[PDB]
Amino acid sequence: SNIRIVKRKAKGFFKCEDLVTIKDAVKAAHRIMSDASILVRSYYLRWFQSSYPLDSDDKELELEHFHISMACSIVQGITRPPVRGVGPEQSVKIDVFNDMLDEYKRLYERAPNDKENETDLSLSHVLAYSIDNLLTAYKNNIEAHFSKYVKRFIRCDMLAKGFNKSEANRVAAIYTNAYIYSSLFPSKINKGGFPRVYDLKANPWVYLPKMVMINQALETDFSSVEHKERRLLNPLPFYSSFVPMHIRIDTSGLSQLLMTKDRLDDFKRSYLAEFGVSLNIKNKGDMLASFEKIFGRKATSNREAGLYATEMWSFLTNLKTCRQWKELDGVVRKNDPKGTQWMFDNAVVTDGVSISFQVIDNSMFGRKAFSREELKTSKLLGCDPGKRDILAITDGIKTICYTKGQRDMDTHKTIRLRTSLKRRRGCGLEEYETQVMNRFQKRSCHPEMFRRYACSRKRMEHMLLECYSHPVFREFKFLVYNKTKSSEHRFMHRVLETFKRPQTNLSKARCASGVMRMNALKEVQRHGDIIIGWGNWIRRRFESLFKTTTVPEHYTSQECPSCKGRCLRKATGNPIMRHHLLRCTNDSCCSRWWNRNVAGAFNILTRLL
DNA sequence: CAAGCTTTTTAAGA
DNA sequence: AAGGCCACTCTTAAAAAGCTTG
RNA sequence: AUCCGGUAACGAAACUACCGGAGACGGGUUAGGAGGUGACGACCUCUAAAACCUAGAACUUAGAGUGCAAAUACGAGUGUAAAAGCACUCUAAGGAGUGGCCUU
Ligand SMILES: [Zn+2]
Repeated sequence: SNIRIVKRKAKGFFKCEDLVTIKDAVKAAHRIMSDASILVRSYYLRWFQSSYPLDSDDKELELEHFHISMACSIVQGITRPPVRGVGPEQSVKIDVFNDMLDEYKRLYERAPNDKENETDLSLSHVLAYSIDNLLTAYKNNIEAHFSKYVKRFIRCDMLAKGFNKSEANRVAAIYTNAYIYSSLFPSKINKGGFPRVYDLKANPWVYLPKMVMINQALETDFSSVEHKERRLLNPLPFYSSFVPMHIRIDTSGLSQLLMTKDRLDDFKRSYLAEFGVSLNIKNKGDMLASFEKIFGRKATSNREAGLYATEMWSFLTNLKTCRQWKELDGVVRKNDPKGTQWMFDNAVVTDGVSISFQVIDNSMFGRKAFSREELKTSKLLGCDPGKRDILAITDGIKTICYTKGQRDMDTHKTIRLRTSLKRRRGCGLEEYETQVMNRFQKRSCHPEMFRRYACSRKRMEHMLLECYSHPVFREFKFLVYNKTKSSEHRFMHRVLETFKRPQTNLSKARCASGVMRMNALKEVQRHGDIIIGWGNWIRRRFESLFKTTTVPEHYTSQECPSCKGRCLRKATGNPIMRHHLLRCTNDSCCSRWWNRNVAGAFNILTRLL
């Protein structure tokens, strides 16, 4: 793709006349999608328990756009089947709507009322992306995580039968690879004979019921197995968060959310005065007609049509008058090899606090359509990634680590947890959220169990949504974006300064080799003149300043800097098994004590040299 | 009771 | 609660329900 | 209550201790720096900040500039006369997010 974003704050971009609508739209969109996703998930379970396994001439259920859209209509209180016209295929849609509506009645333990969920926002286009994004989540989850279900039912079966844990993984690993070329898998789909991996991409819906079946077995069938080995997966994703999610607003979405006939006529009057061309727009329905109908003639180029959207954005928003216009007015960054010129793409993603402007190359702007020797001179460093010590970088004589605690302090994790708990406690949800919803597992695939979670939440949905609608939760989301870059960038500057100057001490370290000693003395004045040797495994934001290379990680944690043999082992003989403390097993060592980061980082640098 | 107009929302579109 | 991966980045003609006029 | 660095123990660890700095999301209010006599301290004034309250702004990394806050000695013994930190501009280096899932 050729799309980039400029994430900033939403203040001032939307006029005060429409700021209330945008924030309310975000709340409404989250409520509709969050409830609709649960209804869709429950509806799928209804089908699974009522029609799985299928008959010889029955089709495996495939979710589409209209399934989720109907769920949104049901959540909004719509009882009339939202189907256009009468026909064979349209008849199927009407029947599907009735099935979902009946399930909605069963899901909640009281009679639905129409005038308890009514809304006055035209979120039809805004909700479309959440429908597509949710639908894509189902496909992504099936394709990228189905193998995990395969490697878990077999593992649980082996454990349930008393076999050793080590052998269970052996059987599961071999079985999964073999099936790439026993009832957990569907019949081979591709008639061309390609491996099963191609079939998974060809049709994800066929494999979706298989995951649901596996989850049911984990909850009840494998009772004897320890719970730690039966962590439930989520075959059917749904929006479980209560903090409002970011909505996507396009030219069509913005056009119908913040316009009326009185305002629409103003746009025509303003457009006529500035451009002198009358627009063939009669009402809010014909507003989004094609360029040919609006002007009566085809645009000279796609750019001309795109510019029409930009002008409409200007009338509805402060795109050309707000602070953020500095970064959107054809800004060309200094060091782009191609000299790309970036301009607003007529698309914005926002949640009422943070705003994400879409910016694309000027050449491609318009309406869219459906579809080696540097090692000698550079200074070399070794790096060993992790998850507690995120990065451990050493020059062979000294080491610096980017500990997870450093990022937490930079991102103010303790305060964010402190503030979030206080708001939850203040609203009285602490005695309910931690006590009730924690027991009923939301991942449960049993309709009875999942229904209990759904209705239990519904009794406190109003309180829960309002508590998390506070801007503090969304403001923290921007802080982590802001401070996370600061923490990483700040460490990058430290990396240069530490190794920028020749080492002033060369005696305290003993085991350093001659080649490594020479490297440490090099003087470097630029970020790009330092090469860091990374492992096979944050690096994306390090390559912008520091050149990088890959070093094998084979036995890096066992080999000793002092010896060709792996004489290192975890510390022993002390009251507590200290986490990363390492000690040699023999006296033939220039150094006895070692740390995992120092020892691991040293080996990576040594292999590079 | 008849007709015009507006506005959500559908639905195809590779 | 936090780090990694995968997918996506949507435009337009119209059906039908609701409202106004006498 | 957390991060970095150093001291010892033949490159040292969230129960080994000691030594020196950092910092506390955005807004209301506390205690600390600075000034009538660039004396002390009594009061007054600029600044600023956590306990508590709160629907709430902000792309990031190093530096360089500008601009701060105002009212002891004579005489024919005795009177009286720049710091913490805040904001703006630069150079040069970066500069795509949303949603779901997995894992701990
Ligand atoms: Zn050794």
